[PDB]
Parts: sequence; C-alpha cells; structure tokens
Amino acid sequence: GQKVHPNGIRLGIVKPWNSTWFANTKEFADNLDSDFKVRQYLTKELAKASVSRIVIERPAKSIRVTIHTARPGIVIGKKGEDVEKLRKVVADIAGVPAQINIAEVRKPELDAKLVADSITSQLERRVMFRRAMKRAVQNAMRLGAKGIKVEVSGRLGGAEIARTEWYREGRVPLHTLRADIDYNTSEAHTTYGVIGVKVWIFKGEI
RNA sequence: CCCGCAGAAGAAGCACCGGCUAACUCCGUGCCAGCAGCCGCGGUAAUACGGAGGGUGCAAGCGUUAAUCGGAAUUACUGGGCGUAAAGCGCACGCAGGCGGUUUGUUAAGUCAGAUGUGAAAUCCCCGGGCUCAACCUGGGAACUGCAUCUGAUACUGGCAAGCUUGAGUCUCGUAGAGGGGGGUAGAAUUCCAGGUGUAGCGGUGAAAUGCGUAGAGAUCUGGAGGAAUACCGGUGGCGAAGGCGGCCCCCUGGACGAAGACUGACGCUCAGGUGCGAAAGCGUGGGGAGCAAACAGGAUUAGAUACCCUGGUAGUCCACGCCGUAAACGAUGUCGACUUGGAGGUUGUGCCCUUGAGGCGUGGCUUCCGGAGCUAACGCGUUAAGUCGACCGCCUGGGGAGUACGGCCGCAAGGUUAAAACUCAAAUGAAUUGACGGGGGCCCGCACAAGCGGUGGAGCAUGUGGUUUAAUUCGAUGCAACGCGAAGAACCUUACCUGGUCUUGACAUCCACGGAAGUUUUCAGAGAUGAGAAUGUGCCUUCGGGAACCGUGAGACAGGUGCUGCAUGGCUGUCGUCAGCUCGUGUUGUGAAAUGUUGGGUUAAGUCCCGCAACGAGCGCAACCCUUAUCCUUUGUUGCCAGCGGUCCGGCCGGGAACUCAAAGGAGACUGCCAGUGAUAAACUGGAGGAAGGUGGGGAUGACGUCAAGUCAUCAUGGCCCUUACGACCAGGGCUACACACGUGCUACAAUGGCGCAUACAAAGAGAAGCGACCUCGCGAGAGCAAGCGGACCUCAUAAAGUGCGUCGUAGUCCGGAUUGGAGUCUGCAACUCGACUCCAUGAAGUCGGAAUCGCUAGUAAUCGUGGAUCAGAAUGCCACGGUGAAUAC
RNA sequence: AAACUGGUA
RNA sequence: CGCGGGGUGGAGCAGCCUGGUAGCUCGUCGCGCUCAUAACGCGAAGAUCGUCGGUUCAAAUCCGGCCCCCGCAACCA
Ligand SMILES: [Mg+2]
Ligand SMILES: [Mg+2]
Ligand SMILES: [Mg+2]
Ligand SMILES: [Mg+2]
Ligand SMILES: [Mg+2]
Ligand SMILES: [Mg+2]
Ligand SMILES: [Mg+2]
Ligand SMILES: [Mg+2]
Ligand SMILES: [Mg+2]
Ligand SMILES: [Mg+2]
Ligand SMILES: [Mg+2]
Ligand SMILES: [Mg+2]
Ligand SMILES: [Mg+2]
Ligand SMILES: [Mg+2]
Ligand SMILES: [Mg+2]
Ligand SMILES: [Mg+2]
Ligand SMILES: [Mg+2]
Ligand SMILES: [Mg+2]
Ligand SMILES: [Mg+2]
Ligand SMILES: [Mg+2]
Ligand SMILES: [Mg+2]
Ligand SMILES: [Mg+2]
Ligand SMILES: [Mg+2]
Ligand SMILES: [Mg+2]
Ligand SMILES: [Mg+2]
Ligand SMILES: [Mg+2]
Ligand SMILES: [Mg+2]
Ligand SMILES: [Mg+2]
Ligand SMILES: [Mg+2]
Ligand SMILES: [Mg+2]
Ligand SMILES: [Mg+2]
Ligand SMILES: [Mg+2]
Ligand SMILES: [Mg+2]
Ligand SMILES: [Mg+2]
Ligand SMILES: [Mg+2]
Ligand SMILES: [Mg+2]
Ligand SMILES: [Mg+2]
Ligand SMILES: [Mg+2]
Ligand SMILES: [Mg+2]
Ligand SMILES: [Mg+2]
Ligand SMILES: [Mg+2]
Ligand SMILES: [Mg+2]
Ligand SMILES: [Mg+2]
Ligand SMILES: [Mg+2]
Ligand SMILES: [Mg+2]
Ligand SMILES: [Mg+2]
Ligand SMILES: [Mg+2]
Ligand SMILES: [Mg+2]
Ligand SMILES: [Mg+2]
Ligand SMILES: [Mg+2]
Ligand SMILES: [Mg+2]
Ligand SMILES: [Mg+2]
Ligand SMILES: [Mg+2]
Repeated sequence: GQKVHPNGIRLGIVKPWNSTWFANTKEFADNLDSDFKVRQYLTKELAKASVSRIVIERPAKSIRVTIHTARPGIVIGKKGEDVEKLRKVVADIAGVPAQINIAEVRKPELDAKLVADSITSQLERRVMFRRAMKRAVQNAMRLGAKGIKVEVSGRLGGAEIARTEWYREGRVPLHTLRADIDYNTSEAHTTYGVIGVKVWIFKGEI
C-alpha cells in the first residue's frame, strides 16, 4: 500500500528489531539466510501454537531463539520434551548449538499477528467475512485497545470481482511516530483464490 | 348392483427452477448456437442458451396459442384531472339549453308511504331429499332490485297566484384616466437640394476592405423641400373585455369609480350552435416614401460561410378603403357568487376632528411585494388563492406518426378551421437532490504567468524507444504518469529467443527395488553436451540379512512450465498530490433522494485558530512526536588535535598536557517568548529589542477517503485453463549490439571570461581480504616485477579540479573542436572476430550559438568545477552520493 | 479575431 | 499556311520600358501544436525561362527558327 509500513517506520522509535545479532560483511548474508531458514521451518511446525513473533540473537558463538506464544502448552507439554526436538533440529539447520526459549503472551486477541490469523482461519472455513472481522474489532476493544483497524481484500464471498472492506474504531494515528502500532498481515488460500487480511492495533501514544 | 377365483400382477406424465415467482449445482458453447410475458441473458468460471443430477408446481392430465372481464381509480355515476407532467377557446355579446334570492296560499307533476296486479319456467342463493360420495337430479322458500293502477303525505324541487328588497338595474351631484374616431398645429433630429468658407482625407472594424472625395469630400454656416416618431415628464403609474393605447389643441363619443337620496321589483348567472372585435407578418386598389430594412449586390472572417461583422439596397414599415383571423394572443391560471389570520407600499374618491402642519381617526375602487392556516409531487399559491364551497361552459386520456392525410366550411392567394387511421417504441414527461461541466460570476494558491539565468530543438557521439529487416533480433513498460524504464553491468553464463546436436520418472522434491564409498588421474571419438575404456579408491555406525552421508540403473504415483488470463486475485508500486480536504455518531429539517454540522465574518502554508450560528462531539488528514543541519554546555581524549612549556636531523616528530579544532554520548536553546502599534477588546497581522538561529529557522522521512478494470501472473505467491516421447531438461554457436528512417534523455564542442607550457594553491563523503594494493626497479604508455602496511580516525585507493603567479597563441574552421579511420600496444577473463575497456603514433568530418516549438530554477538556489559508491572477473556520458567557486530577477 | 469533432456495446 | 496571346518543378504561377543569387499558391515527405483528429505553424526535396539558331557577364525582358496549347476563324462526321 501507498502507506509506509508502521512496523518498519518505527523500528528505531518504539519497535525493537526481531533480530539483534552482529556480524561483519563476511558472514552477514549467511546469517540472514540461516535466520530466514530457521524462521520458515519453525513457523510451519508451530502453526497450532499461534506464534506471535520470533526473535533471534547471537550468543557467544551459538544461536538463541525466543518464540512468544499464547499456547505454550503445545510447545512445552510435559517437561521440555517437545522443545528438545525443536532445539536439536534448529541446531542442525543452523549448524551451531541452539537454545530455544518460550515466552507467554496473555490476551492473545490484542496481538496483530494473531488477530489476523484468526480471521484467515475463519475465512478458510467459509465463514462470513463481515462478521469474522466485526468480532475481531469488538473483541479487541473490549480488552482495552485504544484503537483497532481491520481490512480484508480479495474475492470476498467468491464474487467475480475483487473488493476491499475495512472497519476502523477508536483512534489509529498512523502519522504519529510517538505512538506504537502493532501492524500485521496474513493470507488465505480459498478455492476462489487468495484473500489478504491486514490489521492495525493502537495500544498507546508512547 | 351383488357374489366367487387368481394374482402387485394391466395402469404417470407435463411444465418450470435470474427477479416478478415456489424450486441450484456441474459439464458443453463463447454476442456463435440460442432463450425471451416485462426487465433482459450469451463476446471462455452462463443458477437466464444445450445436456445431466437435484428440486418445485400440477396430475390423466400438463403446457402454448386465441378471446372476455379483473387487476386498470388507465373514460373516474359510485370513482380522475387541466400554473409548470395531456388538458382554460385570444377576448367578448348573446339564442336554445342548464341553474336560480326571500313571504304566503294553492296544485300534487317530481319526491316519499301503504295496498293490488304483474315480473313464464329453468338458472343464481338458503334449508332439505335421491343417485354408494361428488358432479348431477329434485321439494319448498327467497330473490325476481323492474313496470302499471289505486289510496295518502306536502318538508324539498316544479307549476299557478299574490307580495318583499339584500341580487340586478335606472335617476341626481362630482372625480381620475396614453379609452376610441375625425381634424389642426408645434419643437428637436436624420436625409436630400441650392449657395458661402475651406482642403486631404472621410467612413467603418476587434484589425480591414468595399464605399465616398482633388470633377473638392468630410467638417462648418445660410436658405429650402419632404417623410416619419413625439426625447424628460415617465412611475413595484393610468385606461381598455382582449388585442392594445404616450407632443399639444379642438369636435363627436364609450366605460369605470365616490356621496348620500329616490325609483323598478328577481328583471339574474352561465352559455353548445351563432355574431362581433382581434399584435406582427401577409394579400388587393390608389397614394406616399425621410430613416430602418427581408430579398439582392459587393467587401471581410473562415478549411468552407448562399451567416454572425461592414458598405449599399427593393418589397415592407406610413395613409384610405377591403381581406386575412393567426402568436410564448401567458398570469402558460374560464366566467359568476359566498366564506376564511396579517404586514409593508402605490394610485384615485370620500366622512369626523383638538380642525394650527406636507397632520389624527375612518370608510370605498384598482394595483405591487412579503407571508400565517390550508393546499400542492415539489416549485410555489396564499382574501386579486393554486384555501373551503356552489352554477354553467371549454378541454385531457402514453411518446412519435400528427394538429398530419381524406372529406366539409371559409379565403384572391398564402393558408385557416373541424379532424383520423395504418405503422413503430417502452418509455416520453414534471419538480427537486448529489456530483460533474460552462468560450457564467466572485475569492485564493502553485517556477502558472510576468521579470531574469541557463538549456532543448542545429552538429558529432552515448543510451532507450518506434519502425524496418533478420535465424532469432526474448519478454515486459506507452500522454501527462513509457522511451539512461524492469536492467545496480547481454563477449560464455546471464538468456527465456534462433539454428543445430541430445534426454523422457527426467535439471530439481518425494515413495520403492537393485547395485555401487564418496572423491581424487589420465586416455579414444566428437564443437561440445556427450557417449565409450583403463585407473586409483572399496571408510566411519554397523544390530553382521544393513543405514546414515552420497553415486549408477529400473517401474509407477510425480516432478516441471519465464505457458495464457493484472478484465479472477494477494502483495507491491505510479498519478491527481504533501493539494487540504474526506467522513462518522447522536440531534434537527425534508414524504424522499438528501441537508445541517463542514456554511458566514476575520485569519493561516493548512477543515490552523477565534467569533457567530441548529447543532453538539469525534475520526482519517494538517501541525507535532522522528532524522539531519546552524549556537552553547557536561563527560571522554586514541589511531585525532597542539594553546601554554621544554629536547628539538627544528616534520606534532618526542617528553608531556588537554586548553582548543575534531570525533560521539548526554543536556541547554527558538516558544509570537518581551515590548510597541493595527485589529470586534479574540484569532491574528506589522515592526522593534534581545538572540547563532524570529515566526511550522533550512532540508529530509512522513502520501488522508478515493479515481485511472493505471502497472506487475516475470520477483514471489495464487483461482481457473493448457503442455507433459514436449510449451519440460542438457550442450556448441548465434541473437538480444542489425539499420534506407523518426522520437526521447544525456555527454562532448563551436573558443580569448579561452587553448597550450612551467610553477603553484585550497575539499568533503566513501570502499578495501580470491580485497585496497605503499615504496623501489623497468617502460614515452596503458602496465609488469618486487611487494611492506591494512578486516581499518593508523595502511591503501588518493598530489580534487576549477582557482591564482608567469610565457605563448591574437580571432582563423585556428595551438578551438574531436568524430571517423590506419598502424602499433597495455590489461580482466577458458575465451576481446561477430561483441569489451584503456594506451602510443598518424589522419583531423560535421560544428563559427542553432526555425516553429519547448524545458528547469527564487539562495548556497541556478550556473559551472572536481571526488566517491553500488551492479561488477573485465565495463559509464547512466543511477546514487560528497564538496569548491557561486549569480540575475520577482513591479 | 478565431476556437470543429469524438464508432458500437 | 489560320485573325492574338501564351509554354518555369507533379499542377497552377511571379521576373512588363526593370536581359543580375529560380520564388509563390496548391500538391509529395518530415517536424511541431492537441488527450486525439481536422484546421494551423515551421521545414526539406523538387528547374536549360516549351524546344533550337544570331546577341551576350545576362535571356520570353534584344532578336530569329522548331514544337505544343489556348481567343475566335476550327471544317463539322
Ligand atoms: Mg426464489
Ligand atoms: Mg461453462
Ligand atoms: Mg374501470
Ligand atoms: Mg388523472
Ligand atoms: Mg385566457
Ligand atoms: Mg356573457
Ligand atoms: Mg328557490
Ligand atoms: Mg306526484
Ligand atoms: Mg344426500
Ligand atoms: Mg331447485
Ligand atoms: Mg324466474
Ligand atoms: Mg313551491
Ligand atoms: Mg346607463
Ligand atoms: Mg363558442
Ligand atoms: Mg401590417
Ligand atoms: Mg399593401
Ligand atoms: Mg402601395
Ligand atoms: Mg445590413
Ligand atoms: Mg392557438
Ligand atoms: Mg401581448
Ligand atoms: Mg406577458
Ligand atoms: Mg393556452
Ligand atoms: Mg407569497
Ligand atoms: Mg390543417
Ligand atoms: Mg382540409
Ligand atoms: Mg518554490
Ligand atoms: Mg517566463
Ligand atoms: Mg541534436
Ligand atoms: Mg506473457
Ligand atoms: Mg521490445
Ligand atoms: Mg504487450
Ligand atoms: Mg546467452
Ligand atoms: Mg490493475
Ligand atoms: Mg425526518
Ligand atoms: Mg466539505
Ligand atoms: Mg455537506
Ligand atoms: Mg470561513
Ligand atoms: Mg482539524
Ligand atoms: Mg616547541
Ligand atoms: Mg527579529
Ligand atoms: Mg507531518
Ligand atoms: Mg511514497
Ligand atoms: Mg488495463
Ligand atoms: Mg499491461
Ligand atoms: Mg549456449
Ligand atoms: Mg536490449
Ligand atoms: Mg586544445
Ligand atoms: Mg569498487
Ligand atoms: Mg571506513
Ligand atoms: Mg591521436
Ligand atoms: Mg571560428
Ligand atoms: Mg567491474
Ligand atoms: Mg464529423
């Protein structure tokens, strides 16, 4: 969209990076490739756990990953057995010793990545978008959001021509760098094509 | 009709499924075939066409066609309309006809009441009865709404008789008026004729020409002829039935209004047919004809102009007598009568009064505007109704055909009046709302214009595109918003495209079987891919039948597609446009679409802010938070720096120090903040002080709701379709670099503000490990050998050019200008021929400032001068980025 | 001063 | 042998008492203007003076022949 990405324009203001590792030009590209590969693998296996965001850092010659989820039971289960296999496989793919950590994020409905997935999941199960999206809105504000905005684009309802529909409630100042906006997207693969979902959540002014 | 035998045995189809209207999916087709009562579907994803499955409706029937009523209040008696949707005759007078104030009597026609007679049967309806129920048949009743006769009622209508005055009318006294017909006369001005002075133009247009004038125009003065109209007064003035009627005077004559008083006594309203009047144009006869002006002539404009414009000009316009009878003949509103809140004016009468006044209080006629209830689709009308009623008349029944054809009547003619049908469409139309647009208006902004500088379009060259050709010249992108664009690097690869040579579970993922360590070395053929051999090697885990890393062969599921659809899409992007706007809640207004807010008075770069207000609040957007830059302060002080001191090959280089530049972390500061003035006292504006920085200080990032079915299926993903012994995969070469032309964006020049030689100044920002590559040696050179240092304030790329100090050229195709071309070289790379970059020697085209046209820029801007970076083995005049010098003009 | 026009669905 | 004027580029044209670089209207090929077309503007190609002989720096303008067209005469086939 012609609007600059909120999660990219505030990286140096109120949005920490999802990767905090340092490296020279000799291995910067290799580190990027490893990070992308591990993220792509992990997000597929942990689809049920509803991972919000995955942060990766470089301890003293090793790989450390921290995944924030609202359903730590699936990834933890009994003892650390379900995380041991994930640790060993991520270490295998990264080529260096790995350490994975689980973080709990309560009130999942207030998370952008998560709210979207909900929507997309629903749509994929032939649910009326209009209402899928309206609940998302209400849910959130109930929880306390100072604002929320939802948008869905594509062949809504299997129509012959694509259409975009959005709902905005509360206050969502996109030009205020002081404010923090949790922005995220998500896609769906329905029999009629691909439907894009896009959610902004405004939590505070600073 | 009843009984007996046997046996589910002999018995279900038609229409429809997009909305109306009950009932949905797939496949085929691709604006074709076809469907269709109306709206309308079908131009590769059809619930509308064809088939299948499923479903809905009806059923021995179902559907289509034909016809009547209904719906249709769409001929409106019950029960419609005519200001603007169709529809008030141009106006008036009036016969027939319709209707008609009030008091009594009489009649009993209309009217109403009762009775009698009649209104065939069948049929319709109510209660019953019989066919096995029903249809069907049948008993009784009701109805048969009507008609006639007789007997009564007398409120209303009608008739007859007799009255009344409020409707209508006559008489007396006055008033205003472009009311009408005839005659007379006056002033101004235009034209023309005669004469006087005078002399080169006049006249007309946007600008011209035609035209008039030296045979004397135009201008000016004197005299005369003739035609037409009456300048102000003159007005939201007047008169007239309408059309219509303006100088002044006379004669004849119509209507209206006011004062009371008297008189008649319903004598009234309306009006088919009929009669009369009736703008302008037009016609007939006879006059007149100054101006104006159809037709016509010429000159202009134009692509054309038998038009708009200009110069002339006939009919006509004028008069008398006749005819024509039509107009947006409009108030788009028929006449008459009654009732219904007001306000402000004009014109014309009249009554009472302290009458002092150009004054107070009343009562009539006509007339203009605004508005209440009411009405109206709305606009609007509103005591002069389009409000509530009554009497009569005229007219309307979708649009076009058509106010047309035929017939009749009228006219000298032109034509007028009355007035159809066939056929064709699903609309035509009225009021109002939102938006857009206007060769409408107002206000405001932007390098929009203007004022300036420098350019492009001319020449050479670089690059992209179109076109053409080619084996291929891969595919995209196309006004602004494509054309140095995807592409931040086409000699192989890249690379899909062309020609050849090869493969078919494959180059790549995954399941299975068998064999085989991987890998390292060479050889035959061949352009290579490729086949075809010899070698070497035969190791980890190893449950001792094998796995994990990996290689070869084979079968089938598959893998694969830069193949199509950006008009199925996600994601991403361009533009209007960094313009200030775009919206939502409740509230209120309107039948409604919608309006309000959001408009108005100020102000701002801003829907920025203040005041007002039928609105009160909020959201996106603007500003502000962010980065950079300009001043100062705290900390820190090397690889950076050197003020005060010292030893100083007298170099910040070596003791040392940290003041300062500087480097990077944290703070201060600028906020219309302090004052003056202006301004509705508010917002705000102008100026001043202080201050490095005065008015969001300069610059960047930041791009609202939406438009362009804008771009991308090729970055990637993805619905549908297609290929899969080829549209997939491998290799050699070629091509994307062609070239009779055109266009876009740039570089280098046409020189003296310069070129060349010597000397010699002053910068910032970046990269560096298959990398940057000092110094030294060789070479006139691109470069080669040696090769330290440096993963970085250290070393290298890397001595910035413009600039300034001297000398030469002295205005030319030149000591400017460099393309082209020949010879000889340097360097990346398996590979420089198609097709790279750089260097040395030689030749030295075009070009001497560039048409129509067109582009950027308002301050460190433009202008011009250097340096770096990405892409990248080797490549820039392109892209990104840093600094030096440094303007002109904005009324 | 001049200043036309815009295939069909 | 028939009274006059003529013959410039694809077409129509200017140079006459003035024998001095071939120019101007419409056509062809370009460019500009416009969203696009027409209109309009700026440009380029295009030549023995119809064809020959005397005269002459010179060219229908000074002349003399040849060929073609037109006013009429041109009969009329
Ligand atoms: Mg239905
Ligand atoms: Mg189909
Ligand atoms: Mg009816
Ligand atoms: Mg009606
Ligand atoms: Mg009338
Ligand atoms: Mg009458
Ligand atoms: Mg009566
Ligand atoms: Mg009677
Ligand atoms: Mg019975
Ligand atoms: Mg019976
Ligand atoms: Mg009967
Ligand atoms: Mg009576
Ligand atoms: Mg009288
Ligand atoms: Mg009549
Ligand atoms: Mg007349
Ligand atoms: Mg006449
Ligand atoms: Mg006459
Ligand atoms: Mg005229
Ligand atoms: Mg008429
Ligand atoms: Mg009139
Ligand atoms: Mg009128
Ligand atoms: Mg009328
Ligand atoms: Mg009114
Ligand atoms: Mg007629
Ligand atoms: Mg007739
Ligand atoms: Mg500016
Ligand atoms: Mg200018
Ligand atoms: Mg050029
Ligand atoms: Mg394609
Ligand atoms: Mg192309
Ligand atoms: Mg194309
Ligand atoms: Mg290639
Ligand atoms: Mg598109
Ligand atoms: Mg309402
Ligand atoms: Mg608005
Ligand atoms: Mg509004
Ligand atoms: Mg305002
Ligand atoms: Mg605001
Ligand atoms: Mg010293
Ligand atoms: Mg100041
Ligand atoms: Mg901003
Ligand atoms: Mg942007
Ligand atoms: Mg398109
Ligand atoms: Mg396209
Ligand atoms: Mg090849
Ligand atoms: Mg190319
Ligand atoms: Mg030189
Ligand atoms: Mg480099
Ligand atoms: Mg560095
Ligand atoms: Mg040379
Ligand atoms: Mg020169
Ligand atoms: Mg390179
Ligand atoms: Mg036309």
